[PDB]
Amino acid sequence: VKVKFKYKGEEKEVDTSKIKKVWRVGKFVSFTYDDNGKTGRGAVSEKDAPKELLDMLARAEREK
Amino acid sequence: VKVKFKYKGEEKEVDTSKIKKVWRVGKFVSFTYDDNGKTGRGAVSEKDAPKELLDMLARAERE
DNA sequence: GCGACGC
DNA sequence: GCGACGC
DNA sequence: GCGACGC
DNA sequence: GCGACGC
Repeated sequence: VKVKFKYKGEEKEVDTSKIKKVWRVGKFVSFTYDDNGKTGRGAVSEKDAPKELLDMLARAEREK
Repeated sequence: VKVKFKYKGEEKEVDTSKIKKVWRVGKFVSFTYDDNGKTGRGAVSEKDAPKELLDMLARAERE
């Protein structure tokens, strides 16, 4: 599963398996990911978020 | 529990796990914290402080 | 003023 | 030693 | 504001 | 070391 979002006008795509941290900011889902070793930031609206990312977020909010 | 504060125009947030000294100034809670490598300073009105910070304050004052 | 980093 | 958080 | 790597 | 995702 890949998340597609544009960040800084450029469109990006990220495999959910590389997502490291996930959190909610209003109506969007914010996250960090492992981009070939280095860590990047990405975000996507909650409505456009793959279900797998939403599961990740729910899991993150429950453990704290 | 994180502490939200505004410092030098910037809204910031810090975990209480990283807050060190805490003291009261009139009606606000002042504190220092680990800002990886250096100690930062933050402050929030008591009315807006989370319980955990106020608890740390009570502890500091009782010492 | 109240309490307590970076110059 | 002195300037730079909420009220 | 909201939460938490790119200049 | 400070600050630049949707509404």
